[PDB]
Amino acid sequence: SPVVVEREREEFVGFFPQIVRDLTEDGIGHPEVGDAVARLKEVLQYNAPGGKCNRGLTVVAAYRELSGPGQKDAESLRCALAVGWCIELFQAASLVADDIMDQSLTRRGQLCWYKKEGVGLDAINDSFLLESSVYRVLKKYCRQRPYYVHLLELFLQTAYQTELGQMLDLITAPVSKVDLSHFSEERYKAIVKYKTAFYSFYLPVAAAMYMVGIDSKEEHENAKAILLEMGEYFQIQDDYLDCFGDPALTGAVGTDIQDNKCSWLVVQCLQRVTPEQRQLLEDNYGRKEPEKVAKVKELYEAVGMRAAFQQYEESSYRRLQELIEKHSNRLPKEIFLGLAQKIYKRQK
Amino acid sequence: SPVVVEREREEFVGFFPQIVRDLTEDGIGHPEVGDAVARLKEVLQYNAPGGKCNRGLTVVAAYRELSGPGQKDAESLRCALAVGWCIELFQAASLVADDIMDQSLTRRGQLCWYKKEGVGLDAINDSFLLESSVYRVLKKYCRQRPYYVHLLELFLQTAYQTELGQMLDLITAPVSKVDLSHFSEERYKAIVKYKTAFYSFYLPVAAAMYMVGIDSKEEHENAKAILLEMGEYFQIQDDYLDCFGDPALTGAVGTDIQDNKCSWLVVQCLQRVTPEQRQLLEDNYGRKEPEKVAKVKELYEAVGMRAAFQQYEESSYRRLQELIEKHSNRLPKEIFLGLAQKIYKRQK
Ligand SMILES: CC(C)=CCC/C(C)=C/COP(=O)(O)OP(=O)(O)O
Ligand SMILES: CC(C)=CCC/C(C)=C/COP(=O)(O)OP(=O)(O)O
Ligand SMILES: [Mg+2]
Ligand SMILES: [Mg+2]
Ligand SMILES: [Mg+2]
Ligand SMILES: [Mg+2]
Repeated sequence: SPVVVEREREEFVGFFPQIVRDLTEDGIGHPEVGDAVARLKEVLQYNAPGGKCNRGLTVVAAYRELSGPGQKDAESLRCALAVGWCIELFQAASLVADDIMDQSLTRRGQLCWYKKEGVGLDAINDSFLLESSVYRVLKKYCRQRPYYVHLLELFLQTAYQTELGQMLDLITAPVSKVDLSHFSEERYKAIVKYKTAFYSFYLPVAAAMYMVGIDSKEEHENAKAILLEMGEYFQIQDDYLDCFGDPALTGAVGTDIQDNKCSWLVVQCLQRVTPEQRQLLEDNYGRKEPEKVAKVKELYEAVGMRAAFQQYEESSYRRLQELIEKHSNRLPKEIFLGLAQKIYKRQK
Repeated sequence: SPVVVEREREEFVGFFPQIVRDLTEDGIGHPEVGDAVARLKEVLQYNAPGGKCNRGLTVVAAYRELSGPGQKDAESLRCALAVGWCIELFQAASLVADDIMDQSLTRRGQLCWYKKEGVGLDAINDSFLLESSVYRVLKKYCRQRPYYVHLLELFLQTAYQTELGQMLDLITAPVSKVDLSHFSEERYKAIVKYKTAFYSFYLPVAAAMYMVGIDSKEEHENAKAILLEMGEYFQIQDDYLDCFGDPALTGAVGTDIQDNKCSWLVVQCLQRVTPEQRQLLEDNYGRKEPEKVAKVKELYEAVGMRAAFQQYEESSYRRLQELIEKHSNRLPKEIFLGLAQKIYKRQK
């Protein structure tokens, strides 16, 4: 509803300072590290606040839909909110770093933290501290809950899987080296599973699972199986929207075809090309020179990407309903649809 | 003894592959991430093995001296060994990164991992994975031990304190900017407490404490109080040995006075200088030009550093025996001396 979700929404954002407080209030005056804590306060302020905030809100939704009435107390609520910002902090730590390893300039419409003059390679240690902050907030609000160790293990494992996923990206598409050989479907796919799927979709539901007491390996697997599907599709959509989309598109209607980027668009292009294009492409992708980019898009209309999308997005939604059956046995399908309803959207 | 310690010693090093195995054996062939795991294997191999290995061996000693005969089983032993390499992995993650943020070239006589051609800023994500590896090995050998959550919390907290400590360094002495203002005793001191003291001294004993069952906040504080003393002194010694030491000195008898470095030597120099030197210094430190460095050392003989050391090292040892009393109430002073015996050494 255009009422609850935003209500859910304003509560979350209304929580941020509190978290900031948790993190630096005592540190700030500490005669020894006080200088370190202050800076964290700024590190925190610049980078954390800033997305649409979905991933975090997803904990809060699920929890609000999984818990029984015993569990809807306020503290229980606050914890949901806190574990949410925990995912938001984790992601920030990552983004901070993708940017340095990508020599990027802009993020979430502000100049990258590393580029702020005086920062530099030091953002390496600020990302760590951001990463530290997540387990600091967990100790803070859940250290005495039966699910504490599961949560710790869950944040930590997913960190490892996204990194692996980052590795694959790193090794596959260097941003100072074109090479289209490895831009392969399998690769692309495994890149997405690892680098964003787990942290963006599974992690938030899994956390509300452990919070309500569902700690069965086969149920995490049932959830895992369907959220990963979602998350794959989602990244694809994001990929389809960076080129072929525009009308009221999520703020910045920019691009990175220019950036030798492993995108679903490219990958589909590859497999569906004549050595003529396979070279026409092979040469102009990574190209920050307008003529080039423009050409790149031509090739795609030339090959008719957008329709293949519409056949994809379509296959996708079908396959979701199915796995909502085979796998939403003990859990509330209402969880997967509400999240699904805010996902498959499309633009032609 | 020149028998046990090395026996303790060869067991530890003999363990490394095993750990490597734990880390990559299944990952290596994984059809999805196999490429990511392999590289980790190399990341691991290049950076982990390489110091004298003290910090890790310290767990093993303490444990071997804290446990009762019930606990000397092999698995219990192996765990000690595993939590040891866990500290060694943690440190590697750090070193990997100090180097990038320091634009260094050499480490432990091998060229820095970041400088290996093809690596680059990507070592940012390899340090993360190294950092991930620590909690992976903990899950592996201790997930079902009553001390599991304490250990997790202990590794994680100390990570946060060393980072803070790194922050203070970062902000204090930039390696492309001299400024001697903040090279202050308090600062220097707080830098050391945080960036190396906890991880190098407290962490290893504390871990064998939690392993034997000593989880009292006041005993961790009793240990903490005396190990920090040690660790401060130790860093100082390291600092005294980079200039004024040589005879059979720990391999590389190099230097970094040349690197605008917050060292105890400099700090003592500051406080004990006439604006003449306070400028003679103010100008040639950070200097990679031989005449300069040489001058820098002059100034120190000029002010007579080495003796102030000998008065320091001396104050230090006294104050240790004392805190071994006030604070080694319930614990075995034998722990603190054997570690102490391998610490205060000196060279004039
Ligand atoms: C362990 C680490 C750092 C993981 C980073 C994960 C992540 C979300 C990468 C996305 O960035 P990207 O390379 O696709 O670029 P982007 O949105 O900036 O275009
Ligand atoms: C969170 C992080 C990265 C912490 C790093 C901690 C650490 C041991 C720094 C020492 O390096 P140094 O700056 O004194 O240089 P060195 O031995 O290389 O001379
Ligand atoms: Mg990027
Ligand atoms: Mg990237
Ligand atoms: Mg350094
Ligand atoms: Mg440094």
